Amino acid sequence: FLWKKVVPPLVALGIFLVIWQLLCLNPNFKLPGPIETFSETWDPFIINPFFDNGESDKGLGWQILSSLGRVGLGFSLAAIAGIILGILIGVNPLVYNAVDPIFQVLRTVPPLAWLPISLAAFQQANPSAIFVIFITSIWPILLNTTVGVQQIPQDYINVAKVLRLKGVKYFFKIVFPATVPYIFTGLRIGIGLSWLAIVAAEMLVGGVGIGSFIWDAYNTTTETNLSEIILALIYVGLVGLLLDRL
Amino acid sequence: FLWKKVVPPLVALGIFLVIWQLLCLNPNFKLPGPIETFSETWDPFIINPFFDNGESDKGLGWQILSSLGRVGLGFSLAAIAGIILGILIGVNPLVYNAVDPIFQVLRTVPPLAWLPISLAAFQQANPSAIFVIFITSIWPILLNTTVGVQQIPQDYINVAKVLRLKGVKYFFKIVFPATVPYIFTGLRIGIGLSWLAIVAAEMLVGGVGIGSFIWDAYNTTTETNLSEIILALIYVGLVGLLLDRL
Amino acid sequence: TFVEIDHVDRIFDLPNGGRYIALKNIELKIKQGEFVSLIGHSGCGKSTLLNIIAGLDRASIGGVTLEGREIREPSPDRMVVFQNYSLLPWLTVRENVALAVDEVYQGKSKGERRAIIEEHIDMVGLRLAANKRPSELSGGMKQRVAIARALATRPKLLLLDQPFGALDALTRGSLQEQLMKICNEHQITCVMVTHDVDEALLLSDRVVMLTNGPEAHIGQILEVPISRPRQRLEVVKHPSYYNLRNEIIYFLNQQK
Amino acid sequence: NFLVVEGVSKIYPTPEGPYTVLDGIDLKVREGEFVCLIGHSGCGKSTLLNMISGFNTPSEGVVLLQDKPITEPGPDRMMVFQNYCLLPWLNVFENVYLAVDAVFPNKPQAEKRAIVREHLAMVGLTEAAEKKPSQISGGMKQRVAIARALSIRPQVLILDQPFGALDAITKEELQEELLQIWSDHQVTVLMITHDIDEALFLADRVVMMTNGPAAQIGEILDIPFDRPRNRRRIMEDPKYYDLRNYALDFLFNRFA
Ligand SMILES: Nc1ncnc2c1ncn2[C@@H]1O[C@H](COP(=O)(O)OP(=O)(O)OP(=O)(O)O)[C@@H](O)[C@H]1O
Ligand SMILES: Nc1ncnc2c1ncn2[C@@H]1O[C@H](COP(=O)(O)OP(=O)(O)OP(=O)(O)O)[C@@H](O)[C@H]1O
Ligand SMILES: [Mg+2]
Ligand SMILES: [Mg+2]
Repeated sequence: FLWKKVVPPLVALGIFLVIWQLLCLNPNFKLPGPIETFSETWDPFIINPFFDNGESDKGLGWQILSSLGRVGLGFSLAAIAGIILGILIGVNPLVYNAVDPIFQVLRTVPPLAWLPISLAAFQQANPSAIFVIFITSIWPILLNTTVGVQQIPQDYINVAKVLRLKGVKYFFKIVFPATVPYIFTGLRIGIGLSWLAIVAAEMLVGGVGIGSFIWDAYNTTTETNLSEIILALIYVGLVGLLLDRL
Repeated sequence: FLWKKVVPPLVALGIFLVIWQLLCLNPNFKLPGPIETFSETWDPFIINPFFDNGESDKGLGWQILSSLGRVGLGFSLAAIAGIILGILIGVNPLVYNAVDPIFQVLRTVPPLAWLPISLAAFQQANPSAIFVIFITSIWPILLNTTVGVQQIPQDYINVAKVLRLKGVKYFFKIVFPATVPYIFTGLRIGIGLSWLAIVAAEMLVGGVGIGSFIWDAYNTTTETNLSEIILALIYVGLVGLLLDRL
Repeated sequence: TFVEIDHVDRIFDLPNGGRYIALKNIELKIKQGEFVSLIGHSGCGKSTLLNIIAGLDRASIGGVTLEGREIREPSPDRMVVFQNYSLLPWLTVRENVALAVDEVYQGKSKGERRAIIEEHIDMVGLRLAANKRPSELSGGMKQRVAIARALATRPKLLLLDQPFGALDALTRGSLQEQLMKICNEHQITCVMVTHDVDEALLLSDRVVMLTNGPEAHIGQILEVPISRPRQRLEVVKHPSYYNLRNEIIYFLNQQK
Repeated sequence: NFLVVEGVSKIYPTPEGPYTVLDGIDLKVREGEFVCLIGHSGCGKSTLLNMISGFNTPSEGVVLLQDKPITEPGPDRMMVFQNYCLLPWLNVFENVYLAVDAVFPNKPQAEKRAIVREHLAMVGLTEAAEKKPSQISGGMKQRVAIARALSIRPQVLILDQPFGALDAITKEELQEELLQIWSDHQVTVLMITHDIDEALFLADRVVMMTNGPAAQIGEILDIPFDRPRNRRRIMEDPKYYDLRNYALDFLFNRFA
């Protein structure tokens, strides 16, 4: 009996779905409404995913699955690296003061700007896409973990100081359980940034994968142009929603 | 006597600056080193910024300032919207459970995918670029604020409950001072996202501004191609570093 | 009657395979201006019962009535001295007391409010530390500012949860005074949870004695027949003083 | 010879200038002694014992344990914090088990597990072994810290008001248990008490500190009673009821 956890999402989904339709009543609003969006792409895509038409036309089932393995590998590496680095940076404030700026200046680089740099570093262009995902969705995990460790109450540290809790024992018994909201919120933001940089990351691979489907649909302006990308974004959000609740 | 706050950043700056040069000893590493990056772009760019040689060729000072005025308005709107919302959705868990999914699915949208949607909604392309910056750098501010409010200790809530602290007074005396690390961490991540989507955002404006300079240098390959974008990213990072300490 | 309790019966979920009954069938009527102690064993339900009167806790079945209206939420006229002192670490001693008396007395020209804060700091003797945060105080020092902010609001009903636990002999005795005269000068009814028998008899009019263990109920409501003006010296000289004191220790021993 | 405090002092940098807490405290605590440190609230009892535990570096001075300077907290100097520092994500059983496993991991499970179980029964929190600190009362929080400290059985025990939030029956029961484990081993106990009756029953020597800034040790006493002290008999001796009011005399004289 979930009447306050499954129904309010649907009630809230009613808004932003009807007012979106009413927003199209303005003639200047060229964005297609839910009726137009879900009917123009209904026949080839919404009817059935997982269909192959040769070349790279794989509908949307394979496009969201091919990019899922790219963001999954990129986020997993960034989650591991971000958490370990954040804990190490959170302790030893001299180290945090040591690499403070070269982490700040390196986290403002757009993924599109990472595209040529990663090409030169990795001359395969297959792991280059992984690096763009990894280097983009790592700072929210790194920053939140670092702030979480720095905000540990002195009461827990005093308990750790009296006992011989240092090293792996200190991190697994004091640092991690205390900084649960910070680390998991960083992972939550990191999940969104992995998908936020998939269009740029998949600019070096074939036409299979969501992000290549978005890119070439944006370049080619057709009648069913905006509807195709909007449906792709919905698929990304739903997949990112399941990844969030995990 | 700043010996452990200004010196360690420069000592840590020596690393990643000499190993970067040492990484170019490998012939397979096509990325330019620090010496050639700061020499190929030395004459026209590093010698003097703020030089105007025609439209879209306004050196680098105007490029880093035209984009600064775009991210400044975009981040300010997102900072206000995220904080005010994060408090409102942070309290009232029924509202948080209501719009949980429509925010998760709306925060995985890449800024490049926001480009066609923003044009359709805003047929001026001047505020549409601001919308891309605003909608991208708002979720870490929103997500961290909601987590911070939800993690307010019951002791502070008990003090506010016994007294008649509710509404505006409750936010400015309990919610805000307690959730300082959470809100400010989101703002720091939000600053990084404003510059993270500046290349995509300025795809709809003239050639002035960083992001147009990055894009057109990536499209056209020259001898000083990778060096120019690396120098531009350094300017963005230093500006972001100044904005971070604010 | 001023505050009355019909049939409060607190049940805690204990999600994994249990059902804990902290309280059951508590009947108690407190008249206006009466000082009531709530002595008992540690962990028997003194704070849980005290919180229900305060409104911070909701009784499962039953209710608490205050002047004919049901209690369902915390209110400033029921200020509580919290056992953990519930101090705000970002506010100084003066600001912690200031936060308490700014909403109860809105519209006071900000001139009298400053005087109220300062003179209540005088009562607990924290003048030399009004600019110190809770992180740079002591346990007893943190307790005094907790009661300083509670007395500044002049509640109709005052709820005290171990208000003198972390105090030495002189300060606790000195702070026992300036509390009964506030209850005497102003029409303040006080419900106090204490573990010191020698101070329960000095302050209270009758002593509610809870029962150890789960499903706690009110054991005895024995009252002190001592004159209201008490100076902690002649009250001991009363022949009945020791008789009540040994009765208190008697019931506490039988609950072992 | 065992624990030497050599002219320590504490200065706290404040925005209004320097604040002096400690000034020229000297102590010579021998192995196995029981010392109760009493005084006013805010005089520096917690600050003085923090340096012995290693939580506070003296501004000018040094503390030696067996001719070795103390600079970092250790498990042989276990402390019972005045705020009862407990991890909210652990149970009562897990909070005690954390200290047991950390100070000696050599022996396997079902042996260090029994050490935790017996110490919970010693303080009486047998039923409260699966609930978080948010589900236990303040006095029950206190006994978790006591059980956590007693399980390690350190070389020297430092207690900062370990019986503040306990009733008379429970407090007296734990005093006897603390004494029993104090004699069966070589534990040196440094205890802070705000109750004069408590210090005389336990301590071999009672130390008082003057109130206000620049607090130094004044009028250290000795407690000449037979080692197996028992209640209802230690009060019968003529050496009681005159040492007690001597302590009350100093406490009341330190005011102003
Ligand atoms: N970090 C600090 N900064 C400034 N002053 C401090 C700090 N810690 C303690 N003090 C001051 O030191 C004095 C004594 O502190 P301490 O905690 O030792 O008191 P105490 O007498 O042991 O406590 P209790 O009230 O429990 O008896 C107080 O005036 C307090 O304000
Ligand atoms: N949320 C909860 N879940 C389970 N049990 C709880 C919860 N809150 C309280 N209890 C239990 O119910 C009883 C109520 O505790 P309470 O704080 O009222 O005791 P107390 O007599 O005031 O304690 P003390 O004298 O130690 O301060 C205790 O046995 C406590 O362990
Ligand atoms: Mg309690
Ligand atoms: Mg103290």
